[PDB]
Amino acid sequence: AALRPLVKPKIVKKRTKKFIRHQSDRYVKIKRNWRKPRGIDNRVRRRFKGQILMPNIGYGSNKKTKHMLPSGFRKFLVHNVKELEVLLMCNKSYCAEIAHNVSSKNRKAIVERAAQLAIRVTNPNARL
Amino acid sequence: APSRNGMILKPHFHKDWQRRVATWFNQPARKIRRRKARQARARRIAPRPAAG
Amino acid sequence: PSRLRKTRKLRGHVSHGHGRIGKHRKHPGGRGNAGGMHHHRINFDKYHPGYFGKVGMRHYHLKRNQSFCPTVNLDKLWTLVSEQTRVNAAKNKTGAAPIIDVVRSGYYKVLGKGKLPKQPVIVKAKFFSRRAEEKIKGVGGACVLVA
Amino acid sequence: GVDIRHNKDRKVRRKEPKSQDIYLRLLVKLYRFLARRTNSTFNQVVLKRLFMSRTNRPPLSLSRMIRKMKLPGRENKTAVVVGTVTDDVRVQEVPKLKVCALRVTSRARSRILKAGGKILTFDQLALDSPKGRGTVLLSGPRKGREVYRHFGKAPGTPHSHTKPYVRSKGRKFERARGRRASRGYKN
Amino acid sequence: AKSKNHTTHNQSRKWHRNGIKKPRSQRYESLKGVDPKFLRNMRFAKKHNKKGLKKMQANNAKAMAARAEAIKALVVSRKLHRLAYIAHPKLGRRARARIARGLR
RNA sequence: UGGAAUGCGAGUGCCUAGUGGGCCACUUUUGGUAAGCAGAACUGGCGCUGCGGGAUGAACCGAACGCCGGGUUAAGGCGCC
RNA sequence: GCCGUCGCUGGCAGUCGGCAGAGCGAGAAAGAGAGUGGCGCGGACGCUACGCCGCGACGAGUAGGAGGGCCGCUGCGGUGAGCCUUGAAGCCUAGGGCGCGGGCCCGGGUGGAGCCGCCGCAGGUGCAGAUCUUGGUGGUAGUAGCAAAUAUUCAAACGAG
Ligand SMILES: [Mg+2]
Ligand SMILES: [Mg+2]
Ligand SMILES: [Mg+2]
Ligand SMILES: [Mg+2]
Ligand SMILES: [Mg+2]
Ligand SMILES: [Mg+2]
Ligand SMILES: [Mg+2]
Ligand SMILES: [Mg+2]
Ligand SMILES: [Mg+2]
Ligand SMILES: [Mg+2]
Ligand SMILES: [Mg+2]
Ligand SMILES: [Mg+2]
Ligand SMILES: [Mg+2]
Ligand SMILES: [Mg+2]
Ligand SMILES: [Mg+2]
Ligand SMILES: [Mg+2]
Ligand SMILES: [Mg+2]
Ligand SMILES: [Mg+2]
Ligand SMILES: [Mg+2]
Ligand SMILES: [Mg+2]
Ligand SMILES: [Mg+2]
Ligand SMILES: [Mg+2]
Ligand SMILES: [Mg+2]
Ligand SMILES: [Mg+2]
Ligand SMILES: [Mg+2]
Repeated sequence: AALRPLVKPKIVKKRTKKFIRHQSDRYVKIKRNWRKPRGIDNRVRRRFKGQILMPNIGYGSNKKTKHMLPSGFRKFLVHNVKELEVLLMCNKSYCAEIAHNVSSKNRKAIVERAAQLAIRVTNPNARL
Repeated sequence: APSRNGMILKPHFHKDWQRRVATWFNQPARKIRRRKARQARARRIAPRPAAG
Repeated sequence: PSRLRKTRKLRGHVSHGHGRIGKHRKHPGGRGNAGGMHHHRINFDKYHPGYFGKVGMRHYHLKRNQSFCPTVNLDKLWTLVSEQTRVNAAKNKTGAAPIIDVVRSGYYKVLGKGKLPKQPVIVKAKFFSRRAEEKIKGVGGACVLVA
Repeated sequence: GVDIRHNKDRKVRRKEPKSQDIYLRLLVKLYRFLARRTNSTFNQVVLKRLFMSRTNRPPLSLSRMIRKMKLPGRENKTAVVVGTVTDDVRVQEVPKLKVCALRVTSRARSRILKAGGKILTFDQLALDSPKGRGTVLLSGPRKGREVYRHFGKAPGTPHSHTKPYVRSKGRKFERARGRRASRGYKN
Repeated sequence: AKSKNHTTHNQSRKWHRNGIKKPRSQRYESLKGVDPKFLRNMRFAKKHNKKGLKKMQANNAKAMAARAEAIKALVVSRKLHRLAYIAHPKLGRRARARIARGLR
């Protein structure tokens, strides 16, 4: 019974696993954030078979469904009611996300206003 | 080492030049100090010409 | 600003852009202009011919004021005076020629590059070049020497 | 796999001015449309030069404009230079010109106007000459720069009249060995 | 220690990356290095070219007059051919009208 | 009648890093009994490069690499692994 | 099929609407030319032109060069009538997602007083290594060991022992 987007095409992801950094499973000091390996002998860098995979532009997402949420919208962070009224005329393609640091008192006004304007809110039930 | 065409330069930085760098951050203060002394001198010698 | 420079783009690249084989070492080849007559000879002879050796006489206690002699060509002579000086003399019937005093404009020698407008003029100067004197005379002018 | 080299795929050429000037870009918007929607190659050439850098847009002296606009058959045409029209004191008489330029020096404006001439701006040229008809496109000397004295064969090679890089000029500064037979050699 | 002494391996590969360009050819070559005695006279030949300027104009105009005077006296299958004629936008303009008029 | 075929847009100028230990294969080739030895020519490779085959392997054979679906192949294979 | 790059130095200012008339892809130069005589009041989107759109080819990479980062860190000028004790920073999280990625957003918890977005400016601005510095903690491990110089035993007292 939620607000629906103008269209809801099929979202295709060329990949869903994250790219884990080389050897980030072997040490705690190596975080999983990706880093382009650059060792001379690095077998990940040389693209040996069965090794960790490197990101490259080929994995890029379709321009038509890029950044699109599972609901079919695209999010836009808002901090108050005034910021919410920009989405008045793109309410069938962009939803509202209320910033984490907005007090519970101010959320009710935003969540109420968005209901009047038919703007979708991704986190309407938070800090209640 | 020289690289292709260029000028042959002989910078005079073979001494301890950093020990004797005269900065000029007191320049505005100097200008105020000299101006304050010109006005105080003109008052002292008035009505004689300030220039001298 | 350091945010627009290579150092920000060489982060995470071993060798910081100086190579893995040759590396960045302190002073390979010598400091400054060392090697001119030696392992750096080709550079000096290719781009700095004449660099080595001595030519000509020495002059102790040179005083560059004594040789002060700014020069002006004839193509710029009429700019030393006002515009209304040249037009008034161009259109006058008595034939009176204006005086152009180059020394007043800060020049000592008059040189002959260019051509003069067909107009008499009296030129004062410490020095003149031969072709300058002929060109000033060609338009009915006169050369006057000052000290 | 296809057997081809990729080192020349990307052509190096300006597609817009490096300059962030908003009036230059308004002219570029104007002449982007004209170059696209008219079959005039004059519009294309002007558009290209609005992108060109400062050293690719040399200033045109007043004397040189008069010389090129005095050639037979060029009467009552508009001189067009994508650059600055400087003044030339070495000129005595300025005729009546009609010029279009990006800039005209303060003293060159008075001389051109005092002679009855007209000074356009490139937005006025489009209204006057949408296709560039009746124009005389002019360029300043491109090799008129101190740098081109230093280019070519290295000064220490036979018959190389290149200008060297010397801190000072005089008898003691790169004139002994390699520049006279008396000291080693000459070439 | 000992090392390699000399080779030209990989050298014709480097030479051909930017091509072994032939020297540039201009329709006018420099007179550098030609016989000084012959160059001295060639300069003298050029220096006095203007002496015979009037004579050249007279001959050229005279030659032009004779040249102009002489001129002023002197002056696959038949079906597929036909179809190719009709299908021509200009030549077959009337022929296409004829078939259209008859068609009506 | 732009005067052979074929293919292809070219010319030109500045500034410029790294490199300046190489090594391997067919053919040719010097020294050495020979060497996975030392030294050359040509081309191609490895270095800088993964991928299918050679069980395994810097270089051999095939073939060069954006992320995918279907189809077909190369060199190699089709007792079982 | 999708992503990006390169190329076409490609197309779009024509949204020219009731002061209207819908075209300029089509084998083959140049005008949907101008004139002189013989009922309803209606018609999607677009165009941050640094934008949007189309078509074709292509995509290995050390050393090295370049571009673009709505990648990230700290401070300054502007701006957000910005956020914040109705809870800032920080920190934790088998929570929901976004992006090729650098990373980011939201939910929940803890915390207790500050903080961030955008346009610019600035830099002591990004760590896996350096027998790196300083601090902390492991396994080894309840392990090596508590073995030089002959030696202790009985009863009682104090005492929780
Ligand atoms: Mg390696
Ligand atoms: Mg160098
Ligand atoms: Mg690299
Ligand atoms: Mg190193
Ligand atoms: Mg470098
Ligand atoms: Mg080196
Ligand atoms: Mg070395
Ligand atoms: Mg150095
Ligand atoms: Mg490919
Ligand atoms: Mg490449
Ligand atoms: Mg290139
Ligand atoms: Mg060597
Ligand atoms: Mg060998
Ligand atoms: Mg190496
Ligand atoms: Mg290669
Ligand atoms: Mg290979
Ligand atoms: Mg085998
Ligand atoms: Mg397949
Ligand atoms: Mg690549
Ligand atoms: Mg965890
Ligand atoms: Mg407190
Ligand atoms: Mg700091
Ligand atoms: Mg560390
Ligand atoms: Mg024990
Ligand atoms: Mg003991």
